[PDB]
Amino acid sequence: TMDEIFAAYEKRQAVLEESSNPLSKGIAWVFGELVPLAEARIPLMDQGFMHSDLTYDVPSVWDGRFFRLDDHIARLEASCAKMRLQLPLPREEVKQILVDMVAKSEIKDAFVELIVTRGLKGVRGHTPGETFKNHLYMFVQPYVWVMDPDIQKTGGKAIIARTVRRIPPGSIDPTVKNLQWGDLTRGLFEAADRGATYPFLTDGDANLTEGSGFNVLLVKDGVIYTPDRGVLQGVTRKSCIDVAKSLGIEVRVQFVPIQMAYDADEIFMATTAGGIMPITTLDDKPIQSGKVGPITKKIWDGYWAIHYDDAYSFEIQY
Amino acid sequence: ATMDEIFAAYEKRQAVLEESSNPLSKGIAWVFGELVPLAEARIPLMDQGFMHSDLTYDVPSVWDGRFFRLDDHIARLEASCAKMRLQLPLPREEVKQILVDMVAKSEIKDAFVELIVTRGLKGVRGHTPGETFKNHLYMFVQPYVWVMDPDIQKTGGKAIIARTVRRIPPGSIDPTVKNLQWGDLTRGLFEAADRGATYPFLTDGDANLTEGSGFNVLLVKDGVIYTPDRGVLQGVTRKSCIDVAKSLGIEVRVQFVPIQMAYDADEIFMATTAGGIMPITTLDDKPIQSGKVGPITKKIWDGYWAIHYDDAYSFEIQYG
Ligand SMILES: *Cc1c(COP(=O)(O)O)cnc(C)c1O
Ligand SMILES: *Cc1c(COP(=O)(O)O)cnc(C)c1O
Repeated sequence: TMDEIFAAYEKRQAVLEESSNPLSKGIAWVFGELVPLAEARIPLMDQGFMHSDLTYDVPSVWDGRFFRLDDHIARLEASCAKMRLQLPLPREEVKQILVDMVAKSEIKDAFVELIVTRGLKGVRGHTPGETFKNHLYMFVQPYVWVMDPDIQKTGGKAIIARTVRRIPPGSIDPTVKNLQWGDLTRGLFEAADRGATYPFLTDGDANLTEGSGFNVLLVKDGVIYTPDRGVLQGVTRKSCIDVAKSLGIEVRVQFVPIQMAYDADEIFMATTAGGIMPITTLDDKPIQSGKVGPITKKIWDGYWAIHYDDAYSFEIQY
Repeated sequence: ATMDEIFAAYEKRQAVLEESSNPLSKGIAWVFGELVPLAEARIPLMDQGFMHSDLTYDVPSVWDGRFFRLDDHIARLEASCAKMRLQLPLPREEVKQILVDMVAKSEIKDAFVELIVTRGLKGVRGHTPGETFKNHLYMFVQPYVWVMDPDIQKTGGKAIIARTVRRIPPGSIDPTVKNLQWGDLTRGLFEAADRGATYPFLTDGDANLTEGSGFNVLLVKDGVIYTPDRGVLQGVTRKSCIDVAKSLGIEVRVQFVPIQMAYDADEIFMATTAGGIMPITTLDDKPIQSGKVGPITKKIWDGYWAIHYDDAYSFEIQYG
């Protein structure tokens, strides 16, 4: 369970922390060249920095196993299509370069990110009939924890953000994974100001959405609820629905009034970085007993169980 | 002053620049204390200004070798940094000193200048709330950018009231904080291109006018200028319009502008540093009034480029 998975990770991290490979700290792919992540440089005029005109996606590899890589690359392709972007490399070649980068980095628990930007020329002065010269950036990095393992044992502190709302879909489509974190960064600052660690943003219409890079799932009377609109369709949320269906628990991706967060039995977040992240304190008050809930634990175990299932992952050779 | 005169003098200076041997005449950038040609300027990939676009920016201008309202732009950059808990990593006068030096080295007489202040290498997510960040500074000067080409400014451009996208509300991102998160604006540009236009006008989502893809919108109706107050960036060119209009006896109202006023307006013109005053003569595939640039637009156009040579609004750059 939690102790077993975390213990094995801390052993793997000890091996990585005393490695001599300079790429063990990170590796990046820029225009066909592999460089240490610290030595990664992009053009200043790239429209992915100029106007954040890009999409991105983050797969993960745990214990040397890429977790649901097909799903993330498929979502990256869908996001590119929605923003009139093209994946600059074939999907299978992108997969192969990712395994090669991870293999050279020797990292077994890694944070992997792919970024597809508009290029050096913007959309303002664009002659119709031409397409854009989109750019591709990729890098591998040690596994990032939105919630540390020790905190996952006891649950974290969350607030319902009052000073900031989620960017509506009519402005930016949340189903397109974007790096425009204006509202999310504001939510993080508010959470820090209010003695918490995780912000939950409202839909602006008294509905729940998501937080600073994670989906929110409520548990109430044996049924799981998660917001449908205004949110990114997370892969970890997709894994939660898969695990729950195998456990006989049904998840309802529907409109969630914000009051349900205060009346819920359990609350937990989901993202590729932290994984399953239970929340035990809401608005400086414990959820129920102040401890991680039962349904949260079953989903936690199932999520990390399918990390070793060949149907959801494949092994990397070092 | 005179539209033909100003454009003629500009194109003459541009002819000198286009056949120059200086490799920096195409652009020069300041990255971590180093001066480099604009084309080969590189930033760290892990910079949180690229990772999560957690930054601010601002654009001063240099016309005919004169920095235009640099103090106003630098003050707005500091105010934007303060609002999102950022600090200008260098003293205000040193930032001014390098900017004049960069323009002088580039030999560019009509320049687009941009300053970018990013969060740094460490993000805000996993950061101890008690420590401060080592913010980064990037700046570069580039040949003057035209959101509207001079030939088109004589006759005006085509604008649409965006139907597929709304402006990001202030409750999500404060528009007074000049940001590069152009999700809605890029969507507006795509819609304008799809609808046979060049400039999108975005609504606030509440049947009110706001702004466009990097420019303020100003309507003139029955001799009075109207411009949206909330949901927009307080542009320096818009502030210059208010100064010029006040000097011309024209009344400007920074108030809430219902979208209906754009269809009932006598003249429409946009404002941004990258281009100056940009009249709009066709809105939603329909002529505005006479199909030509209006009188009030021309009076404001002349006054805007007039104060570009006024010592109260500008200062001269000593070249080599
Ligand atoms: C990608 C993303 C998610 C979902 O993360 P998965 O690991 O894909 O479940 C949630 N919120 C934001 C802002 C995201 O960008
Ligand atoms: C830069 C910008 C403007 C124009 O500001 P000036 O100081 O007038 O150039 C207007 N709206 C937005 C959104 C901008 O980014």
